[PDB]
Amino acid sequence: SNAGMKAADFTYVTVHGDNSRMSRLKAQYTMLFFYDPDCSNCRKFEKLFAEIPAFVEMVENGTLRVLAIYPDENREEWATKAVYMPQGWIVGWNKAGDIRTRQLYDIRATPTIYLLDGRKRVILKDTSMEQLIDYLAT
Repeated sequence: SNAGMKAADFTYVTVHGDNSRMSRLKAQYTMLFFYDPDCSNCRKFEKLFAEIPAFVEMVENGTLRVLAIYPDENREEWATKAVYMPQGWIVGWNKAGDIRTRQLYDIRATPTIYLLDGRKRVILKDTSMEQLIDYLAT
C-alpha cells in the first residue's frame, strides 16, 4: 500500500500454529518485514536491527511490533529458518498467498520494509534503516 494509506490487511500463520490477521496485532508501531528465508540481505538487516538499542527496547516493551512475513511458496524452507529469526519478532507465512496474487504490497526485493502507525496507516513505505532510525529516534 502507498504511504499515507491504510496498510493492506492479510492473514498469516506462525510456526506455533497461530493464524491471525495483521490488523489484529495491536501496537503503537508495526514494522512489516517482507523477507525470504534464503536472503543474505534479510540476514544483514536482521543483524543490524538487533544492534540498535532503542529498537531492541521498543521491541521488548511492545511499542514496536515486528511482523516478519514470508510471502512466497517455499513453506518448508520458511519453517526451518523461522526458528532462527530475531527473538521477539512475530514470524509469519502468508499461507493464503494473497499478498502476491493480489499484489497487496509492492515487494520489489527482499527485504522490503514498511513502518505503520497506531491505526495501521503506512507512515514509511519501502523504507531503509537510516530512515527508520531517524524517524523513530527523533
